[PDB]
Formats: sequence, structure tokens, C-alpha cells
Amino acid sequence: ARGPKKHLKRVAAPKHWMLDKLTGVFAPRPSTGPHKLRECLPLIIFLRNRLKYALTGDEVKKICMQRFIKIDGKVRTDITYPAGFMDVISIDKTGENFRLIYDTKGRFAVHRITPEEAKYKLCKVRKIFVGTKGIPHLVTHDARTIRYPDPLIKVNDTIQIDLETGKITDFIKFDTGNLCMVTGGANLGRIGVITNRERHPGSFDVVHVKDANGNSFATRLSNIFVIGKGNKPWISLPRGKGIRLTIAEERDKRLAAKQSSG
Amino acid sequence: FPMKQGVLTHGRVRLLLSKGHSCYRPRRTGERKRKSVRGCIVDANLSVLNLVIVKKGEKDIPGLTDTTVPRRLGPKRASRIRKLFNLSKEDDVRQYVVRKPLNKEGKKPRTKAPKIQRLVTPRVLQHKRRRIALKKQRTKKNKEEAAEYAKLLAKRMKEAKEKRQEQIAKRRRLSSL
Amino acid sequence: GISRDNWHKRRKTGGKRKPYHKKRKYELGRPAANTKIGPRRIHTVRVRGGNKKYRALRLDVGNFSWGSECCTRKTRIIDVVYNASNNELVRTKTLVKNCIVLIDSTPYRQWYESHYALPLGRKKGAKLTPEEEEILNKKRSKKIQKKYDERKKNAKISSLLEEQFQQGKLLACIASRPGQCGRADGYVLEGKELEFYLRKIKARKG
Amino acid sequence: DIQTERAYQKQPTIFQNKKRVKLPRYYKNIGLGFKTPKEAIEGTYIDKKCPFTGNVSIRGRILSGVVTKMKMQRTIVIRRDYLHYIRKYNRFEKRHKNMSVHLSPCFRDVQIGDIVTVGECRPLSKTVRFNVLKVTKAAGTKK
RNA sequence: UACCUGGUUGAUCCUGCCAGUAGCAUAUGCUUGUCUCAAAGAUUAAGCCAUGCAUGUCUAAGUACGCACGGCCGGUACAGUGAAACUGCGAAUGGCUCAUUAAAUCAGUUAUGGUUCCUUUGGUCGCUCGUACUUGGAUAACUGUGGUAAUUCUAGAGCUAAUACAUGCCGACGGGCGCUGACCCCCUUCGCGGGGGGGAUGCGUGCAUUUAUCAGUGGUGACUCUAGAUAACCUCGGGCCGAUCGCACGCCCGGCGGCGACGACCCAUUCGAACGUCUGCCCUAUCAACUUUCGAUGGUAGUCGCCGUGCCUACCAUGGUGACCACGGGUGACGGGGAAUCAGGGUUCGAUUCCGGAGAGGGAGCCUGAGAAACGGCUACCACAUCCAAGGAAGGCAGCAGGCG
RNA sequence: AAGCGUUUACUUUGAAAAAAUUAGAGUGUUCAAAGCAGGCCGCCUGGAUACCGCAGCUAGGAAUAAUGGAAUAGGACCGCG
Repeated sequence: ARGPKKHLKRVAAPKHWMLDKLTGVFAPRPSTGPHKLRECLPLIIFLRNRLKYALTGDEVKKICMQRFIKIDGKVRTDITYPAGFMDVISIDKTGENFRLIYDTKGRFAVHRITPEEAKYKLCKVRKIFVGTKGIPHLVTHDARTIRYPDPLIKVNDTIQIDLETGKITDFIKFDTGNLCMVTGGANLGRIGVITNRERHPGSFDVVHVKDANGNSFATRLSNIFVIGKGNKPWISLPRGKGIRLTIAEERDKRLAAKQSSG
Repeated sequence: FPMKQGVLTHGRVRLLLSKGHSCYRPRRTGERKRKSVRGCIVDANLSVLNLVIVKKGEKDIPGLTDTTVPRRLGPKRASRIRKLFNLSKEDDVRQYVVRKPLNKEGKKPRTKAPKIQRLVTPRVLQHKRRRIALKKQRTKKNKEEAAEYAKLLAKRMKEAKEKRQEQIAKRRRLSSL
Repeated sequence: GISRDNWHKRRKTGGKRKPYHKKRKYELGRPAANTKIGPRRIHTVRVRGGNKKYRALRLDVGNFSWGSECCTRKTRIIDVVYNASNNELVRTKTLVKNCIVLIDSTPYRQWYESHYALPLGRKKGAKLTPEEEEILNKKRSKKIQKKYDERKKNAKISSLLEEQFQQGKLLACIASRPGQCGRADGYVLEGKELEFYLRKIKARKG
Repeated sequence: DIQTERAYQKQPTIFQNKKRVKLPRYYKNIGLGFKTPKEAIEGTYIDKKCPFTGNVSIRGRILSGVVTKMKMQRTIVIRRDYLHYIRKYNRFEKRHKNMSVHLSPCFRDVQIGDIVTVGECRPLSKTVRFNVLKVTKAAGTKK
């Protein structure tokens, strides 16, 4: 092409959005922002397909132009804003706060949180920069460039920022034995404790994470997000709790619940 | 075909013309197109000559100098109003702006005044106070955050010096061992 | 125009690459600057990304650095003597990167006579009639004379450098890219570098 | 010795015209557990394309080859044997791709048939994208 | 479902091919009641096109003196819609086709530590030491004269606006830091000498770029990485330090204030783009040697480029590839994810809705713009082709329908 | 717990490998081809999973197929002048 793209096809849309084929040729292309292309879920899909509040994209535009949806500290007036992992969407009139956490499957979950939890969120830092006056800078996954940090923070750590002021409160250092949220790949939606770290000079490192039920699995470092220290997470967890049990066990849990409900 | 200054011919010349040149209005932003113009030398191969009387002679023509056409628009910038009416920097401009009467059949007679652009108003004064207040807020935020980071770096330096003293004490224990 | 492309020419083995596309805009090639010595004529060129480069076309001044004491001065270029790239760049006086030029030594002489309080150049027989450098060399106080003497102790100059300051023109290598950023800066040659370039100039002259 | 070209030969990092009352040589680590050679630090030459005393960094891949041609200056031609498996005919075949690798002058005891270790870098010429990192002597032939 | 049958002979058994057998595509003939989906000018002509449409766009938040509507509460400019227009952005997205192209495109894996990057988001934006209660003149829309047969052709006269174009300081701003440093003070020595402080004048002292030196806050497997100090420049075809706009309204005794919007020098993030590392592609020997001072393979030093490179230049060495099929030619070859047949193996198709590449009849060149060698952008040649008053003007349906062949 | 270890071909595990399509869980589009839907007095939910040739990274093995040690001895090893 002779420049950057502006459209996105419905077939070329990623799988975790779970869009349908019969309706449209194009898919809502996410705008430029804190998250990538195939790692976020747009506000129009979150409002129309998941919550089923509105019906059409014009109604989604009306909802976002009445200044009702307040994403993580500032009201965005765009229908295709990239809402990725660890984003707090605050709706004022319904009194409901939503935290974008992955489900145990590839999709996200409609995860309701209290306002006391919605006041903060957790974000993994990506790199440490030195500004023009010898000032340390943390660059996170959601592009939050926060300067003058706590010097204990390293490359693969997480920080607990406050939404009302944009400053850090606490931090989790990458240690062995901490919890983990696998944010990408075939293990998208797994929760377990970290049991091994394997470094690689030149090549890309790997982390063996053990599940709480005893299912150890390896994961590359590009899709790892720690969520707490030891066995105490600092977020609220959705149902399923990041296990990925077998399909026969899922069939059993469906059939027993169906025969118990009637 | 229109004329062109400086091409300096007597026939018909095709030239590239872009934005900023005479006899060519651009359509796309930066569009260039060959156009056909004539030289700046006046000959008999013409139709209409444009003439501007600079100095008026002795006699009075009844076609041009008899009927005087007034100006259509008045001044809009307050500095141009001050330059026209020879005003100072303290007297009023709102009472001295040029307003136009409007009259026609059916409707009532009206009088319309233009919106004065670049006039000193308390809204512009509030914005001028606003951006320097934002400058003050930025400098105060930098001072407070630099002081907080100085306290945090002093605490980290104290605990790092304690760790270095513990390491040197461990080295002394290994030397005594 | 001219295109920068690795597909317009032959393979490693010797076959011909047949063109599967035409020339592109990212394969941009522009003509040379070929700047001269004269009044400052620097044009601007919009480049890829919306930035601007600076083409020198005639340029005489240059902020040249002396590295044994690490001080630069804005110095006018008067002659081009040696260029390892092309003999035509010596024949026609054209400034490119890594040229050996003759530069004025009077700001370095003024800095040396103001700092170290020692005569520099100054062939025997002449005295300064405006008396300004004589005032700058004389009239010292009591305790600052120790500092001037400690400067005088560490003011040894080389023989070839002293001969070049006596002639009044120094040899400077153009280190900055002149046709890209517009500036034509460089550094004054010293030591084995100056001996190698003077040997090459002597081999050129014969 | 050195400096047989038209221009002056020096390293862009070190400075050599300091106030005098051996020239300082710049070298650097290369990574991936490869040890630096002694002669790259001990020598008096320069090379702007040397992976130890030059402005080039080893990235990407680290591969191996066998030396078959040394007729070029400051660079050699290696040979790479590999076996290709066709899914239909369940056998192998001999294919070779003889890339040109910049032989750094920190190694001198280099003959043909020597197994050499190459590393990906920026393209220094039209067909050279690799530096010589370490040289292993061939099987036998101590003399 | 890992499947056979007839045919050479007077008759038999083989090899052997032909004919049957069943699908998936393309066309054609006959016939046709319902309903749900549904391919559809690709194969020959990437041949040529009449006609009409396909990219234009305003919010209370850049410009509003066209009564085109319009309220009376006016003399303290503009109630509020608002045609047309300047400006900003898009027009480099999307649709079509596979012409070209055989280590090329493309598929898997990598790095940009060798580069750019609109918008959005997050950091910056009294850090600089020398009319600001707001700087200057040009123009569109408008009034009027029109030239031409005709155009999205435009000009002279009278104006008028900027978040279009240039200039540009007040405030912080009183003292810090390095220098020249007049001069002064204290102790000791007979004296020169030696040791320790204060200080007049002036200069420089923000971010970004260029030159070189010294030392080595924070990282990478690895910098000539980020950053500190040192001596200057900061391209007049100048780099930022707001000479912008909208809504309710408050606190002092003229000074202070909110919610936003827009534009911006630099560092990140994202969409990417492009160069690179390794492996993989149909047939042909009636193609065995190919490339090379018209760059072929490297080195040195430069030019251009956004960056690395013979991409190109000046000089040196004669190198580089190949029977493991290079080089040359052909393809009814764009590549892939895929489709059909299928025991296992394979065979054929893939132009086609998803991704990447190429382009608007064939090449070449450029402005704008962050992004184009763009063609519902221009500029010259070849081929085709429109109106003409015979002077001239104007075009690119391998887009949507539609017309000829 | 960190680093090194004679090199390959081979073999086993693990990440990365875009969707549609291929097989396949669930669902009464009246069945089916399809689609990702629907049932109960706001909730339950799902929208999985498998294949993904070839090459490359990493972690164990050394049977098999190469590859060489030292033989005019400038052959290893612990130590000295």
C-alpha cells in the first residue's frame, strides 16, 4: 500500500472479539492509542456485542457523545478507542464499573468491580528511560510515561497507579512464587504461580508457571503479567479463575448443572 | 487569453503555473498546470486594455470622475480603526466602529455593526491569566515532585549505604574466618 | 531522478534482475551540493518525514576545534589543499567531508596569548602598535603570577605546529558533513596525523 | 606496516594527540559467550568493519561454515553444507549456499577447510552481512 | 469402502493401450411448479469507451459588515440560523485486475543496537538573564467592467478577516554556577618565598542540531546507548518557548481564578512503511560456462539518501557464481492461507471476496502532503480519441451499471 | 542458584505460529444446507478443541552415519629457574 491502513475486514478481525460473519464486510478498526491492534477490544464492540446495551453503531456514537462512558480517568468521545487489558470503564448513570480482564478462554470478560477497586489499576512497565536532565522514566504497556519512580522497579515489574492523579502507589517485583496472568497466545487466560525462570543470552527468555491445581506450563516473557505476591492477588477475579480444565470436565459441569436446574 | 507580467513576449506563451502565480487558481493543494498567456508588450493583437488613471488632468470626464462610488466595507480590525480615525490606545473603539444602515421594502429598517476582531476583552484577559497560571502550576509541580524524589533518593542512598556496610562487615567476617 | 536501489543491478552470480516495480519515492536520490568558498548560501530541502536538511553551496566560515586543549573557534576557510577522495575536488575548490584546508590561526593565537601569556607566531622584528596584546601580556598581579607560571609550565607546543602558527595557516580536517546539515566543522590536525597529511601533500606537490 | 591508503587510518573512539609530559586502543565485548581474541587488543592495525574494534554490532543469528576461498582481502568465502528433506522422496540432498563473510584481521592462522563461526550484523557491503567471531582449526594437520 | 469390466485369437495365458466407472469445474441442448442460499467479462481483447455516479467535510469551541431569513432591550462591536468563500484535514482509504515478475513476490523465524512515522494516548512546554490590556500589510465572499465559440478559463478598479503570511517583547528577574578578576585581609620567613579566605565590571549559563575532549545515574548477551561536565555555531530558502476560540460566573481592596477545544520543539506508544538473516518455487542442456574498466566481486575516502550497503563517485586487488544445474530461455507462472480427488503415498487447480506485491494503454519526471514516483494529481513522448467559429481547449471505466469488438 | 563443556545429521518435549476454510462440542434456522445462536421465571451461558507441511530457538540422549586427537613427537598433566 501507499500508506497506513484505515479499514479492517470482518474476516481479518481477531478471534477474541468473537464478531459474526453474516452482518458486515468490514470490522471496526481500533484507533491509535495505548494498546496494539490484536490485543484490545474496541468500545463499540464492548458496548454493542458484549453488553448488548445499544443496537447500532449510530446508537454507540450517541452513547459516547452524551458523555456517559468514562474510560480510566477521562471521557473519550470515539467509538473505536483501543480498550485493552487492565482498563476501567466507568458509566456514571448505571453506577457500574467494568474492568477489562481476560476470561479463561480467549475472550475478555464482563467483570464488575466496586468503585473502591476502580479508583486504582495495575500496569506492567515495559522499559526504563533516562530523560534529558537525568530523570528516570517508566514506560508501561498502556504507554503511561511516569517519571521520578521508586528505584526498586525493574523492567518486568508492575506498578499500581491511581486514576485520579496518575501517580504510583505500590509495586510488584518479578520474583519466583508470584501469581501470573498470561496475556497472549495459546495460554490466553491462565492464572498460576511462577515456579521457574530460564534466561537466554541473545534468545528470548521463558518462564515456567505452575497452576494452583498442578498444571505447569511454559510461557514466553512477552505475554506475562503478574497480578500479586504469592497467593494474594490485588485485583478481583472473574469466574473460572484461570484454570482451563478439560473439555470432558466442561461437558460434565454443563450437563450436571443442566440436569440440576431442569 | 489573459496577460502576464514579465514573460516579455508579443505572441502566446504556455507556462507552468502554480499556487502564488497570476492567471491560475489552484484546485488541489499544490496543483501545477500548463496555461496559455500573453506577453507584457502591448500590440494591436489584443481585445481589451485595462487602464488606471493615476493623475487627473484639467478637464472633468462625466463618465468616471462625475459619479463617485463609496467604499463597500468599513474597517474591522481595531488597529485599522485607530489608524483611520487617528485614535489613541485608551479611547473607545466600540463607539467609533463604522456601522451600516439597511433598508428595503417589506422589512423594517435596521443598522448592522461588524464584529471587531482582536479587541481587548476580559475573556482574552482570563485566557492570558490562564496559561501563565498553568505555567505556575507546572513549575510548582516540578518543584514538589523534585523534592519528593530527593527525599526518596536520600532514603534509597541511606539503605544502599547500609547494605554496603553490611557487605563490608560480611567481608570482615570472612577475613576473620 | 536517480534511484537508490539494490534491484536495478546484477545479482551476486551475474544474472540480471528484471524490474517488478518502477522507481519509488523512498528510493530517493538527489544531486550533489558541491559547496564552494564564499558568502554563506545555505538552502533548505524538505526530506522524508517532514524534516529539513541544509545544502551549503558557498561557505567560508567553520567552527573548528583544537583538540589538545579542546577549544573551537569560528574560522574562515581560505584554501583547499588535500582530499583523499578525488583529485578534481582539490583542483576545483570543493568542500566535502574529510578535506584538509588551510584556516586562519589568529583566534587560536589570541586565545593562546590570552590564556598562557606566551608569544605565539611573532617573527622577530615586529611589535604591535595598537598595544592591546602588549597590555594582555603585561600587567600581572602578585598571586595570579603563580597561576600564569603553572600555565606556562604546561604550554609545550610541537615543532610542525609551531611552524604552521608561524606561517599563520593551520591544517584542518572537515569532520562534519557539509552538504547534509549545512555546517562544515572540523578539527585541527596534530602529531602523526599532521605528519601523514603533510607527507601526502609533499608527495602530491613533488 | 599500516596506513598504505590515501587518507589517515585511525579509530573513531580513541584520541592520540594528547599532551605528552603506546597508543590507546579501543575494544569491546561481543556477547553470546564469545571471548575476545588477544591480537585484536594487542595489534596496532585498525578495521572499521571488525566486530571487536569497529562500529558494528552482532545481532540476530549466529551460524557456522567451512572456509573454501581466501583470495579476497579483509574478507573470505565460506561454504555451508546442509541436507534438504523432500516429503515425497524420503531421502536427503546436498545443497550449499556460499555466502561472503568479512574476515576480521584479528585471526591470522586461517586456512581452507577450517570450521568458522559467523554472526549476523548490518550489511557492510553488497553480499556481506556477517562477521567472523571465532575460528576453530580443522581436523588434524597440526603443522 | 485400500474395488473392477469389455476389446487382439479357432480357443488360452501374459505385456500392453483403448473403451467403459464415479466426482470436482467450464460451455452447450431439452424441459421446468415451490422455497432457502448462491457463482456470475477471468480464460481470446491489462482491447476501446458515449452517458450518469463513485471524496468531500462545521462544531456553543479558526474566520459571518450577502437583511437569504431574522428578536427589539439598543447606540457598550457581534441576538440566533446562515448561501458563497479563505483556512484545517481527508483525497496515499476503499473497489477492480493479475499485465509484469521464477531467491523476485510471497510463506515460516529474526532484528532496525542501521531508519522514518499523520492522528490518538502518556510524558514536556516561568528552567534561557535580553506596543505586550495584543504588532504589520495582502487577499477571497461582495460592488462594478468584461475577453473567448467553448473549460471546474479567469483580470485590471474599491474594500474587508485570521489558528492563511511575517515581526515580536513585557512577566518569571533576585539572586545562584564557571570564568576572566581590578583589589583587600590573616599567619610565618630579615627578605624573596609559602599557605588560607572575601570581592567591583563584563561574558556565558532552557530544550533540539553540529565538532571534539574528560569521567563513568540507569540498562542490554552486547554501544560510538541514555545521561554529566568541558570551548562555540544554532543556517534569514530562520526550530519551540501559545500575539487562538467557546460556556455558565465567582474572591480581594485594578489584581486573581474553572470546564474544555485547537495548534505545537522534543521523548515514548500504536497503525504501519522499508531495508536486512536462514530455509522453501514449474519446465528446459536442441542453454556449459556466466558477470567485468557502460560496477562485475571487495578495500580505502567521499556524494545522495530517513538510515547500513558500489546506490553512485576517485584510486587500488582480480575477484564473484557454477554439474549440488549458475547463466540463458519459456510458462495458458502473482505468491500464500486454501479447493477437488483421495487407503498410505501422492496428482491437479489457485485470477477470484482473507493477507502481502504490481497498476490504472506503454515508459519516464515532479509539486503538495507525515505517508504517492499518486494517475476520479499534474508534466513531456508513442498509440487511441472529443468539441471547434479553425485561433484553441480537453481525456484516461484492469471502479459501479451500461455500449462495440 | 549462575557460567563453561568437540562439531554435525537424528530423535522427544515447550513457546511463538492471524482469521475464513478442514474435522469436531453445544444450539430445533419446522428438518437440512447454514448461522453463532437461545431457555427460563434479571439469570444461565457459550461462541471450544484438533491439524498447522518446511526452516529457526530452547531443554535431555549418544545407538546409528560422518569427524579428529600423539607416531621426523613443537604430545598432554602437577610443579620450578
